Amino acid sequence: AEYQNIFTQVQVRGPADLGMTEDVNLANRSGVGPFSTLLGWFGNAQLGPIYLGSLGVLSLFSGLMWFFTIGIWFWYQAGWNPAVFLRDLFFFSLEPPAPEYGLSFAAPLKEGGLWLIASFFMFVAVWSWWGRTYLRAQALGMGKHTAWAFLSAIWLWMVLGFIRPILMGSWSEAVPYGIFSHLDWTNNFSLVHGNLFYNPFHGLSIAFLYGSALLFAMHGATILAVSRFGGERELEQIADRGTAAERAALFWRWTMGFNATMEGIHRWAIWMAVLVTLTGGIGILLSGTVVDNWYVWGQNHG
Amino acid sequence: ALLSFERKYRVPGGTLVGGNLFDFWVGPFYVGFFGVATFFFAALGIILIAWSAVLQGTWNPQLISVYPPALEYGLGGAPLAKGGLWQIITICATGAFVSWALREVEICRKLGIGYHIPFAFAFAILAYLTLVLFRPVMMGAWGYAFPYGIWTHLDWVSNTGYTYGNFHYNPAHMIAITFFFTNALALALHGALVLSAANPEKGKEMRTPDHEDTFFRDLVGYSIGTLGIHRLGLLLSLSAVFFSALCMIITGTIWFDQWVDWWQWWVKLPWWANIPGGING
Amino acid sequence: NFDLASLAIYSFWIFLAGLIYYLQTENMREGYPLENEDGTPAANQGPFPLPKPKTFILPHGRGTLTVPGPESEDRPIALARTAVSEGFPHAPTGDPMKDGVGPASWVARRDLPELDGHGHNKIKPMKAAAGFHVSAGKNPIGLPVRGCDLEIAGKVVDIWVDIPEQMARFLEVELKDGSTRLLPMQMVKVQSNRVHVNALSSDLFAGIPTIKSPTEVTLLEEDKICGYVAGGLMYAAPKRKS
Ligand code: BCL
Ligand code: BCL
Ligand code: BCL
Ligand code: BCL
Ligand SMILES: CC[C@H]1c2cc3[nH]c4c(c3C)C(=O)[C@H](C(=O)OC)c4c3nc(cc4[nH]c(cc(n2)[C@@H]1C)c(C(C)=O)c4C)[C@@H](C)[C@@H]3CCC(=O)OC/C=C(\C)CCC[C@H](C)CCC[C@H](C)CCCC(C)C
Ligand SMILES: CC[C@H]1c2cc3[nH]c4c(c3C)C(=O)[C@H](C(=O)OC)c4c3nc(cc4[nH]c(cc(n2)[C@@H]1C)c(C(C)=O)c4C)[C@@H](C)[C@@H]3CCC(=O)OC/C=C(\C)CCC[C@H](C)CCC[C@H](C)CCCC(C)C
Ligand SMILES: COC1=C(OC)C(=O)C(C/C=C(\C)CC/C=C(\C)CC/C=C(\C)CC/C=C(\C)CC/C=C(\C)CC/C=C(\C)CC/C=C(/C)CC/C=C(\C)CC/C=C(\C)CCC=C(C)C)=C(C)C1=O
Ligand SMILES: COC(C)(C)C(=O)C/C=C(\C)CC/C=C(\C)CC/C=C(\C)CCCC/C(C)=C/CC[C@H](C)CC/C=C(\C)CCC=C(C)C
Ligand SMILES: CCCCCCCC/C=C/CCCCCCCC(=O)OC[C@@H](O)COP(=O)(O)O
Ligand SMILES: CCCCCCCC/C=C/CCCCCCCC(=O)OC[C@@H](O)COP(=O)(O)O
Ligand SMILES: CCCCCCCC/C=C/CCCCCCCC(=O)OC[C@H](O)CO
Ligand SMILES: CCCCCCCCCCCC[N+](C)(C)[O-]
Ligand SMILES: CCCCCCCCCCCC[N+](C)(C)[O-]
Ligand SMILES: CCCCCCCCCCCC
Ligand SMILES: CCCCCCCCCCCC
Ligand SMILES: [Fe+3]
Repeated sequence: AEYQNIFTQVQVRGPADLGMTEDVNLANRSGVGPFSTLLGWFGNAQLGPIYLGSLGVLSLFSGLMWFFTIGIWFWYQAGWNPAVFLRDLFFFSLEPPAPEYGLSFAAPLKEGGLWLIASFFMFVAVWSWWGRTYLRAQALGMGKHTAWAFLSAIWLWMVLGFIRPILMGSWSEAVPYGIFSHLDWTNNFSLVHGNLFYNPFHGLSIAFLYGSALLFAMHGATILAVSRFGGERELEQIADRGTAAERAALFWRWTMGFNATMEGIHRWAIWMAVLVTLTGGIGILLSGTVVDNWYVWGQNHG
Repeated sequence: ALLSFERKYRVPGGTLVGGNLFDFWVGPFYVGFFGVATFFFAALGIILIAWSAVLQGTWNPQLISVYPPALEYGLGGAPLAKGGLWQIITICATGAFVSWALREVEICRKLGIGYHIPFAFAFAILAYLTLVLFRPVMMGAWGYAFPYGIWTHLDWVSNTGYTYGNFHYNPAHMIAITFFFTNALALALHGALVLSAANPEKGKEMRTPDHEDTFFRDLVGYSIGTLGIHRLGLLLSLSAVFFSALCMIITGTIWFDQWVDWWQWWVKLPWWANIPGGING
Repeated sequence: NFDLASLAIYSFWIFLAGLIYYLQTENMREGYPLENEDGTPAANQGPFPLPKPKTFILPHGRGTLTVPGPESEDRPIALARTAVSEGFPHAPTGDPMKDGVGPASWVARRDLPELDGHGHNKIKPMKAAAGFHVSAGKNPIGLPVRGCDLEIAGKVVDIWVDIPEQMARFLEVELKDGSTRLLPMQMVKVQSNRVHVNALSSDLFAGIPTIKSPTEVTLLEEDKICGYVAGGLMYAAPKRKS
C-alpha cells in the first residue's frame, strides 16, 4: 500500500544542530537536550537548544506567577483538601470583581482583587513573550511576520479581558479564569447580546476559522503529494521553481481554475489565520458598547 | 490559455473511466468523466433550488430555505414541497461532492502526484454525511438534518445545541474545538515562518530553512521541521473534522441528556461525592 | 440606520476586496502571462494585472531572482498537438520517460546543489556525513531492491541524507552492472527483507538519470531523477504485475 509519507520510514541521526548564529547572543542559548525517537517518526527528533534572555525569563516568571495565583485560589476554594481539589478542578473559577467596584483596583482579595493580580501577571507574560518573538526574528535577520501575526491573537485577548471591560465601565465584564466557568461565560455572552450567530463579524470569524482548516488541509496534503519531488523545501522552490511547485500549481488550476505560487500560498495562509482573531476581536469589541442585540440589529439591516 | 510551464504536463492518460472520451480541458479546467458528472449533479441541484425558491415565493438569496421533511415522515419519501426537494438536493449534493473527489484522483494520476488531497477532502464529505445521512438515519427521521438556507442552518445549529444544554460540555466537541484552534495557530505560524525567511530584513539575503529551524528552537526549544509541519497541518485539520463528526454522531443516539451531566459522573464518584465544601460537596 | 457597526462591516468588506486583489496578484509572479498552446501570449489574461517585479537576493553569492520576468522552459518539449482547437492533450512524440514529459516531466533548475545555512551541500551520502547513522526503523543498506515486475534490480549501498533536517531523502542503489542510481525515499517501501519500488520495473532502473558526482546531487539532477521515477506510475504500467 504505496508509501504515503505520513510517518518516517527510516530515521537517521547525526551530531546535534547548534543552529545559525547571525547576531544571536550565544550566551543565552541552552545546551542541547535529548533526541526523541518518538518525535522522530513525525518530524525532527532534536530537542533544544532554547534561547533564554531577559525577556524570556521575565515572561516565564510572570506566567508562572499567573498560574500559581490561580492555583492558590483553587486550593482555597477546595478548602485545602487535595481530594476536593482533584474532584472539582474543572469547576473552580477565579472571577473578576463584582460590577459595584467598576474599574477600581480596590476590590478585596477574595472579591476580585486576586483576579486583578493574576491578570497583571498574564499581561506581563504575554507582552514580553511578544517582544521575544520580535527580537528572536531580528537577531536572525528575519522578517517580522511572526510578531505581526501574534499581535492578531493578542488583539482578541486584549479585547476580551481589557479593552471591552474598560469601555463597558467594569472589570466584571472580563473573562473568569476557570475551565468550565469561561465556557459558561462564553455562552452567557451570546445570550445577553441577542445571539452571536447574528453578529456579522462572528460569521466572518467562523468563515476564516473553517477556511483555515480548509486551507491547511489543502496545503499540507498538496505538499505531501509533491514531496516525492522535494516539494517541502519551499524556500529553494521559491528561489528556483521545480517540478514540485509546477505540479502543485497545476493540480489546483485544473481542479478549480486558478492557483498559487510557492511563496504566495503562504500569504493566503497567514491572512486566512490572522483574520480569525482580527474579525473576532472587532465583533466582541462592538458587543454591548455599540450593539446590545445582534438579532434585532440584524433585522433592521437585512 | 496555459501557464508558461504548463504544456509539457498536458498529456493524455490517467482517467479512471471513459478512456480518452472526456480527456480534455475547458480553459484551465480539466474535465474528465467526473467533471461531466459534477456538472450534471450541480446543474440539477441548482435547478431544484430555483424550483424550491419559486414555491417559497422569493428571489432573495438570504431568505431561500429548503427544509427537510417533518419528523412524522420518518425515514420515508416526502412530497417535493413538503421535504422532497431537500431529499433530492441532498442526493445531488452528495453526487457532486463524490464526483469532485474522483475528478481530483484523475488529476493526481495525470500529474503523477500522491492522492493526499482527495483523501483529505473525503473527511469533509464524511462530516457532511454525518449530519444529513448517518445521524438522521440513526435517529429515525430525515427532519433531524439541517435545512439549506444561509440563516436557517444557523438556527438549526442553535436549536440542536441548546436541546442538550450548553453543547460546550460535549467532550468530543471540546477536542474538535481544540484541533480547530490549534490548526489556525499552526497555519499562522507556518505562513509567517516561510515569509519571514523569503522576505528578510531590508539589506539581507534570503534566509535558509536552517534559519527557520533556529528561529523556532530559539523561541520554544523545538522545530518540527519542513516536512513535519505539513504533516502536522494535515493531521490537525483532519482530526478537527473527525472529532466534529464524532461529537455529532453520538448526540441523540447514545446520549440524550444535557452534556454537563457527562462530567457529573466525575463529580459523584462515591469516595468523594459527599465530602463537604468545594464546589460539589 | 448607519450606526458604527454598519460602518465597520461595510469598511471590512472594502478592505477584504483589496486584500483579495493583492493576494491574487502576488500569486501571479510565476507562470504568467498566460500563453496560447502555440506559445504566443494569450489575448485574455484576466482582470488582474501582473505584479510589479520584486527581487530576492540569494544567499552564498548565488545572485538575485526577479519575478515576474521573461519566462522560458530552457529545454525541448517532445510533444505534438492532437487538435486544431485548444483544450486537448498534447501527445508524446517519443519516449515520454526518456524525453521527460507528462508525469515524467522535470524542470530546468540550476545545475547546482542546494546549500545549507553554512554554505555546505545540503544533501550528502551517509558514507561521507560524519556522525550520521540509522537510528530507528529498518536499515535498508544491503537490502535487495525489487521492482513492480517482482524482479530484483540491485541492492542498497548508501543513504543520501538531508544534513540540516536529519532526514533520509534518497536510497543509492547499485545495479547489476555496478553503477548506482538515486531513488527518492518517498517512492520506496522499506520492508523486512527488501526494498519494494512500485513505480518502476527492474529493467527501467538503469534509465534513471545519473549524477555527475559521487558525493553531491544538483537541483537539476534531483528534478530529472524524481520526475523519471514518478513517471513510471503511468508509463511503466504495462510491466506492473498482479
Ligand atoms: C459545519 C457545521 C455546521 C454549520 C455551521 C455554520 C456556522 C455556525 C456558520 C456557518 C457559516 C457559513 N456556512 Mg455553514 N454549517 C454547516 C454546513 C455548511 C455547508 C455544507 C454543505 O455542509 C455549507 C456549504 C455551508 C456554508 C456556509 C457559508 C454560507 C458560511 C461561511 C462558510 C465558510 O466560509 O466556510 C469555509 C469555506 C471557505 C472560506 C471557502 C468558500 C466556501 C463558500 C463561501 C461557500 C458558499 C456556499 C453557497 C452560499 C451555497 C451553494 C451555492 C450553489 C450555487 C448552489 N455550511 C453545518 C450544518 N456555518 C457562517 C456564516 O456566516 O453563515 C451565514 C457561520 O457563522
Ligand atoms: C453559546 C456560544 C456562542 C458563541 C460565543 C462566542 C464568544 C463569546 C466568542 C466566540 C468567538 C469565536 N467563535 Mg463563537 N459562539 C457560538 C458558536 C460558534 C460556532 C458554532 C459551530 O456554533 C463556531 C465554529 C464558533 C467559532 C468561533 C471562533 C471563530 C471565534 C474564536 C476565534 C479563536 O481562535 O479564538 C481563540 C483565540 C484566542 C482566545 C486568542 C488567545 C491569544 C492569547 C494571547 C493566548 C494566551 C495563552 C496563555 C498565555 C496560556 C499559555 C499556556 C502555555 C503555552 C503552556 N462559534 C455560539 C453562538 N464565540 C470569539 C469571537 O471572536 O467572537 C466574535 C468570542 O470571543
Ligand atoms: C473564543 C471564545 C472563548 C473561548 C471558548 C472556548 C471553547 C468553547 C472551548 C475552549 C477550549 C479551551 N480554551 Mg477557551 N475561549 C476563550 C479564551 C481562552 C483563553 C484566553 C487567553 O483568552 C485561553 C487561555 C483559553 C484556554 C482554553 C483551553 C483550556 C482549551 C483549548 C485551547 C486551545 O485549543 O489552544 C490551542 C493552543 C494550544 C493547544 C497550545 C497549548 C495551550 C494550553 C493547553 C492552554 C492552557 C490553559 C490553562 C493554563 C490550562 C489548565 C490545565 C489544568 C486544568 C491545570 N481560552 C474565549 C473567552 N475555549 C476548549 C476546551 O477544551 O475547553 C475545556 C473548548 O471546548
Ligand atoms: C449554540 C450552538 C452551540 C453549538 C452547537 C453545535 C452543533 C449542533 C454542531 C456544532 C459543530 C461544530 N462546532 Mg459547536 N456549538 C457551540 C459553540 C462552538 C464554539 C464556540 C467558540 O463557542 C466553537 C469553536 C464550536 C465549534 C464547532 C466545530 C467543532 C463544529 C463545526 C465544524 C464542522 O463540523 O465542520 C464539518 C465541515 C463541514 C460539514 C463542511 C462540509 C462541506 C462539503 C463537503 C462541501 C461543500 C461544497 C459547497 C456546497 C460548494 C460551494 C461551491 C463554491 C461556492 C464555488 N462550537 C454552541 C455551544 N456545534 C457541528 C459539527 O460537529 O458538525 C459535525 C454541529 O453540527
Ligand atoms: C492567528 C490566530 C491564532 C493564534 C496565533 C498565534 N498564537 C501565537 C503566535 C501566533 C501567530 C505566536 O507567535 C505565539 C507563539 O510563541 O507560538 C509558538 C503564540 C502563542 N499562542 C499560545 C496559545 C494560544 N493561542 C491561541 C489562539 C490563537 N493563536 C489563534 C487560533 C489559543 C487558544 C485559546 O485558541 C491559545 C491557548 C501560546 C502557545 C503562545 C504564546 C506564549 C505566551 O504568551 O506565553 C506567556 C506565558 C508563559 C511563557 C508562561 C505560562 C505559564 C504556564 C504554566 C506555562 C509555562 C510552564 C513551562 C515553562 C512550560 C510547560 C508546558 C509545555 C509547553 C511544555
Ligand atoms: C476536512 C478539512 C476541511 C476541508 C478540506 C477540503 N475541502 C475541500 C478540499 C479539501 C482538502 C478540496 O480538495 C475541495 C476543493 O476543491 O477545494 C478548493 C474542497 C472544497 N471544500 C469546499 C467548501 C467547504 N469546505 C468546508 C470545510 C472543510 N474543508 C474542512 C474544515 C466548508 C465548511 C462549511 O467548513 C465549506 C463550505 C469547496 C470550496 C470545495 C468542494 C467543491 C465541490 O465539491 O464542488 C462540487 C460541487 C459543486 C460545484 C456545487 C454543488 C451544489 C449542490 C448540488 C447544491 C447546493 C447544496 C448545498 C447542501 C446547499 C447548502 C446551503 C448552505 C447555506 C448550508
Ligand atoms: C504549494 O502548493 C500550493 C499551490 O500551488 C503552488 C496552490 O495553488 C494551492 C491552492 C490554494 C490557493 C490558490 C489559495 C486560495 C484558495 C482558497 C482560499 C481556498 C478557497 C477556495 C475557493 C473559495 C475557490 C473554490 C472554487 C471552486 C470550487 C471552483 C468553481 C467551479 C466552477 C466555476 C466550474 C467547475 C468545473 C467543473 C464542474 C468541472 C468540469 C468543467 C466544466 C466547465 C464542465 C464541463 C463542461 C462541458 C460538459 C462542455 C463540454 C464541451 C464539449 C462537449 C465540446 C468540446 C469542448 C472543447 C472546446 C474542447 C495550494 C493549497 C498549495 O499548497
Ligand atoms: C498544585 O497546584 C498548583 C498550586 C501547583 C497550581 O499551580 C495549580 C494550577 C492550576 C489548577 C491552573 C489553573 C489555570 C487555569 C484553569 C487557566 C484557565 C484560564 C482560562 C480558561 C483563561 C480564560 C481567558 C483569560 C483572559 C481573557 C484573560 C484576560 C487578561 C487581560 C487581557 C489582562 C488585562 C490586564 C489587567 C486587567 C491588569 C491591568 C494592569 C495593567 C498594568 C494594564
Ligand atoms: C492594542 C493591541 C492591538 C494591536 C493591533 C491589533 C491588530 C494587528 C493586526 C495584525 C495583522 C498584520 C498582518 C499579518 C501578516 C503580516 C504581513 C506583512 O507584510 O506584515 C508586514 C511586515 O512583513 C513588514 O516587514 P517586516 O516587518 O520586515 O517583516
Ligand atoms: C474604508 C477602508 C477601510 C480599510 C482601509 C484599507 C482598504 C484597502 C486595502 C487593501 C489592501 C491591503 C493590503 C495588505 C497587505 C500589504 C503588505 C505590503 O505590501 O506591505 C508589507 C511588506 O512588508 C511586504 O510584505 P513582505 O514582503 O512579506 O515583508
Ligand atoms: C521544550 C520543548 C517544548 C516545545 C513546546 C512547543 C510550544 C507550544 C507550541 C506549539 C505550536 C507548534 C506548531 C509548530 C509550528 C511551526 C511553524 C513552522 O512552519 O515550522 C516548520 C519548521 O519548524 C520549519 O523549520
Ligand atoms: C482571505 C480569504 C477570503 C475568504 C472569503 C470568505 C467569505 C465568507 C463570507 C461569509 C459571510 C459572513 N457574513 C456575516 C458577512 O455574511
Ligand atoms: C473566497 C476567496 C476566493 C477568492 C478567489 C479569487 C479568484 C482569482 C481568479 C484569478 C483568475 C486567474 N486566471 C484564471 C486568470 O489565471
Ligand atoms: C467565493 C466564490 C469564489 C469562486 C471563484 C471561482 C473563480 C474561478 C476562476 C477561473 C476563471 C477562468
Ligand atoms: C426517499 C429516500 C431518499 C432521501 C435522501 C437520502 C440522502 C442520499 C444520500 C446519498 C445517496 C447516494
Ligand atoms: Fe508550506
